[PDB]
Amino acid sequence: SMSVKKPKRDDSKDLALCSMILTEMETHEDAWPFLLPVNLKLVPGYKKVIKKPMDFSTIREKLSSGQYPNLETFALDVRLVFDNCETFNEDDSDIGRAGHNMRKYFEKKWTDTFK
Repeated sequence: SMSVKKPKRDDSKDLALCSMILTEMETHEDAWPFLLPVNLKLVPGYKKVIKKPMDFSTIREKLSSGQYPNLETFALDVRLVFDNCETFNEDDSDIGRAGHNMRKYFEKKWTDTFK
């Protein structure tokens, strides 16, 4: 509350550490469905169904340009990429499986870097 603060968690490396995590996601062999925005002209149903499209290149641009106020807003966009994928793709598809693998990969890196 006013003039009453919890001890200051050092957040000065968060930008660099989120960039490293994102690099590792970008270079994973199962990243290919997620590297670029889904082409809304060429993928029927996507535009209407997925209210907030997100992809790694869009996260990378947002990161590079100071559009994440904090590390939680960054994790929300990464998770959004996987939640979108689950909304649109059957679990038993190459893309569906890619999404589950990537989310697992991300969540471990997140816990190990920050928790």
